[PDB]
Amino acid sequence: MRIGHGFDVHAFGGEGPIIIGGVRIPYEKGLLAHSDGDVALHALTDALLGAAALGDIGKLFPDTDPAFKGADSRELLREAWRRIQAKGYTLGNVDVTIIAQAPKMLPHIPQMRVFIAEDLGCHMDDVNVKATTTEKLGFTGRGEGIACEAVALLI
Amino acid sequence: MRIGHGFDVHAFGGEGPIIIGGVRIPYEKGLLAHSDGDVALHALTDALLGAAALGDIGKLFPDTDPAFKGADSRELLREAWRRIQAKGYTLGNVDVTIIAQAPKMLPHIPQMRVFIAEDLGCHMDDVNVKATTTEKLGFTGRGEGIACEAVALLI
Amino acid sequence: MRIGHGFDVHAFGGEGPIIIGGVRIPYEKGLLAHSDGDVALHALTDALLGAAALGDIGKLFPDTDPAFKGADSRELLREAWRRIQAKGYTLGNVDVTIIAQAPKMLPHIPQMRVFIAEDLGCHMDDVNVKATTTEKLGFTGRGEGIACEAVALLI
Ligand SMILES: [Zn+2]
Ligand SMILES: [Zn+2]
Ligand SMILES: [Zn+2]
Repeated sequence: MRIGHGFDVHAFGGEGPIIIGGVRIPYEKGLLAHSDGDVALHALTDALLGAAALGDIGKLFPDTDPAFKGADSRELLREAWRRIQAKGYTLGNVDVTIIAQAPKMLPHIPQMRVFIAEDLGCHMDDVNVKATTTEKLGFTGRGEGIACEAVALLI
Repeated sequence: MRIGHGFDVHAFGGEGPIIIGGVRIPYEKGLLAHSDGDVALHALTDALLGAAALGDIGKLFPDTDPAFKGADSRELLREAWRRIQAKGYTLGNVDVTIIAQAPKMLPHIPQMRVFIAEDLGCHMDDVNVKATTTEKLGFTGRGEGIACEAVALLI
Repeated sequence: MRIGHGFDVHAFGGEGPIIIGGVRIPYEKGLLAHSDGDVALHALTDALLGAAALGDIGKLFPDTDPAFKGADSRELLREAWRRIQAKGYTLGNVDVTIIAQAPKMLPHIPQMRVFIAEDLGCHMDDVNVKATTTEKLGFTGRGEGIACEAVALLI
């Protein structure tokens, strides 16, 4: 069994909605990024790559490479997962923590769990996503961006 | 074995002391929250709920529900744990990281470990709590609030 | 199997280079600290101590103790590891996440993995280090300091 950890942040910018955990969540502003800026999945991705000792998403899919511009993060999640399984690993379970003052993630978590579980080909019970606020404190507290953390256990 | 991760932040406000890890720590200002605002235990709670795939504390005990106003977080910790065990899980071990510029957590960690170990009905050796500063950097660095992180492994 | 988590931050100050993961990385400014201020290794250290239920680096090697002034963090990593093994633990694997806007950590990760793997006496495949930016957001985003997170699994 191997443990992995990921972390990611993206600044707000442009018009909404945002894409978090694969779900299109309506919001005033959107998120600035080379890909779709899905903070939730980038963190999950790194956590998986991390546990598999495959590095990180920024080594696998560079900002530099314009092929990744506008990239659907689920697409990136599946590839990393493809490569992870190839190295011989299987999913133990994953946990994700979105840190944002707004929008409300809560109602969207189930659909997120559906997308992720599909993408990893695991049962939803092996996928958990949760959310928290920094109580107005911080760049997140000030609504300047959204951060996310994730842990994974591969077998 | 399942892995979980939690994270929480609370802003300073009012008069002290604060309650971190169940311990009443003397401080100038206190912590703003719907419950007792015990950052340490909320993070631990989510980490456990997370590993058990039971969501998060904000789904289990809403800000909205006035029954939780002033709630003793150990009380919330025990319930989540009750439900977690009901799902068939047992404690592997937990690790908590308090991130605060002040007050000094260090002297209080043992008592915190005593409360948590009791609450989870595990041996203290399965419970670890530590502390760190952001070296004046950040909302925590500026003494605007206290954040905490936690990881848990259920069996 | 036990899980551990660590976290650390250090402010920029003085002239560079910085020392992250044991590697001397060239940078304009350096990092302020009592030891060499190697954020990466302090976080890794706490993660290991954490999983072993041995507390944290600030309890083991105090700021107060002037013997630790200028301390090479690898030296601290090895001791904590010494004590950790003495308690009967062996390395499962570790994952580290450096959070910095600059300098570029990426090219240095391999050497970091070499130092850490040596220090823990494990194969490099059991050691993973990755890096991320807060996209200009935060004290890290503003280039005020560098933070790092880490998870470890002991057996
Ligand atoms: Zn990202
Ligand atoms: Zn809280
Ligand atoms: Zn440090």
